[PDB]
Amino acid sequence: GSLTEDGLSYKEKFVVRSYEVGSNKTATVETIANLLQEVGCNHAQSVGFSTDGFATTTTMRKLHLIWVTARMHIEIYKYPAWGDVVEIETWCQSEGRIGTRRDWILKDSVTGEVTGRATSKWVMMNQDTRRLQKVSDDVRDEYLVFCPQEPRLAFPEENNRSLKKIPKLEDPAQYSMIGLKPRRADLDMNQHVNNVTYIGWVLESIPQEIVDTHELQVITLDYRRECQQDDVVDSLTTTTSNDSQFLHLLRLSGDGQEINRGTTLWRKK
Amino acid sequence: GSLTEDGLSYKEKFVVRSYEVGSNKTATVETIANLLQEVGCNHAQSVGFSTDGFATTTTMRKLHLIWVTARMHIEIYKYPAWGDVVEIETWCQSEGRIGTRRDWILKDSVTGEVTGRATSKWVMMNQDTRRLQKVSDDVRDEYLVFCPQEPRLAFPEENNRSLKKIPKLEDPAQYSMIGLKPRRADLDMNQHVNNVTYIGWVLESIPQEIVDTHELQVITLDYRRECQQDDVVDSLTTTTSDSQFLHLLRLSGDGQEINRGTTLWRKK
Ligand SMILES: Cc1cc2nc[nH]c2cc1C
Ligand SMILES: Cc1cc2nc[nH]c2cc1C
Ligand SMILES: Cc1cc2nc[nH]c2cc1C
Ligand SMILES: Cc1cc2nc[nH]c2cc1C
Repeated sequence: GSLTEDGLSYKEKFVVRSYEVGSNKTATVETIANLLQEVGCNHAQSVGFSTDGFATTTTMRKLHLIWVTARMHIEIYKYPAWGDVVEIETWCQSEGRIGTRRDWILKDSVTGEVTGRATSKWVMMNQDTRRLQKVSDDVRDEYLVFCPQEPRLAFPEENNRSLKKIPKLEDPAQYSMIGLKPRRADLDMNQHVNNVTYIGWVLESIPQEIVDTHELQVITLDYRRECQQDDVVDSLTTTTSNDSQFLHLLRLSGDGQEINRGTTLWRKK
Repeated sequence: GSLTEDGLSYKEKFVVRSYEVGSNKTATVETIANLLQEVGCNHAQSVGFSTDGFATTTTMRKLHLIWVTARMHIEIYKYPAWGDVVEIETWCQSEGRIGTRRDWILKDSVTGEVTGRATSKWVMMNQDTRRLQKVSDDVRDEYLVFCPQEPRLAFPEENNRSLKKIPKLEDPAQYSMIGLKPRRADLDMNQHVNNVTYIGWVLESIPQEIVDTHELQVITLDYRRECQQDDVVDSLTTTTSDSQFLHLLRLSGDGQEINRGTTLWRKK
């Protein structure tokens, strides 16, 4: 991988592995999500930020501040097949004092066609107290020189799926998968549950018939609270709808504390 | 990746990814195991066998026969760090009618030093009845031209760790992790639980203090029965001692054994 000519974005190629594909012999959305975080990590390494998933500056480290994902939105047109080369371009943009946005474009290396796109909203949080705060000028200015000055959006559409408010699923859910627990492979280098694990937990409650007859086209996931290594999660899904649409909710098995909410859109195969 | 000059082994390089490392900032043994199966799959693709994890011939496909892992033995001296390039060489060898063996050597691309090694025993099974049928001459002859004729072993030492019989853990276990279930990411393209998932389930019952103060050096795992998508597993561990542990994976309900293994850990 490498930064592009203008140094304002980063590109990297990946060959899809045998264990990275599902029943369709194409990459799963969880493999895609892991590749997005990987290209994001290499972009931060290439410009001098931390490479632990938080992409911090020395000033942020002194204040015990980190970047945390608030929303992840992914839209896939064609999942790359086993052995195919996928090229991913990523860039960041400040959204004022609210937070920052990281965008991605996925392309088929051979045809040059756009096969997918993603966007993510990130907020600054103190690592210890878990309290959010609006981005300071001192921190904001350190990042501006690595972002495009003019707006560059993976999702430019006037009223697009990445900015819709997600409602809260009401009991009883139509479908559920109960008692989901992370194992050591779900933890990152910082011993926190990997963001991609929550995507897998959301999809655990989609019925098998949908997985067999449809392809996942869009997923939007909000991150409200973190699942600890010793927490147990319940995954809830209800149909909201040719195309099928679902409302999702992840909550702690015990008290019902919300950790995530999302929506998925599936198209008939 | 590519077959070597003599066409009797396959080599491939990998750059260790950020999500592939643990708290030591080096590749986990599960990332290593996935890279071993990946290089194994590319070796079969390069010579015309199936690329679904079973490495079958057209004759085996007509008879509904597949290769299944009976034993996996891995020894790591240095886990590759995030961003490092690891090179893996793999080869196969027939062990008569019993089955076949796949071996691997892991090297640091920059120093050329051997950082790990692995060996695995595979048996032929009818995919429908689950009955082991032992290798026929017709099938054996199809594979021989892709293997070295002289013995080439990743573990040559006479009577080494890869060939020791593993005993059955007796209740009560010293440690346990109960109610482990596979999710869709643990399934392969054939909707079967990936062999690497069982390695993770075995390690789930190692106490946190051991993980914090020791490094995993050796793991030997026997595969007796597979966990179905709707099965629930219990992971049991007892100290047998460096630290050494005896392991057992069994179905949560009736206690049917699916795997047994041993691990050896060295102080950091
Ligand atoms: C878990 C899961 C992952 C996927 N990746 C692409 N389509 C998918 C469908 C499901 C159900
Ligand atoms: C956190 C962050 C990391 C980055 N890496 C490259 N541009 C970036 C911009 C931001 C805001
Ligand atoms: C799960 C696990 C995976 C590892 N990989 C290397 N050391 C390890 C230790 C544990 C506990
Ligand atoms: C199954 C099998 C697959 C192989 N791929 C390359 N050599 C091989 C030898 C065997 C036995």
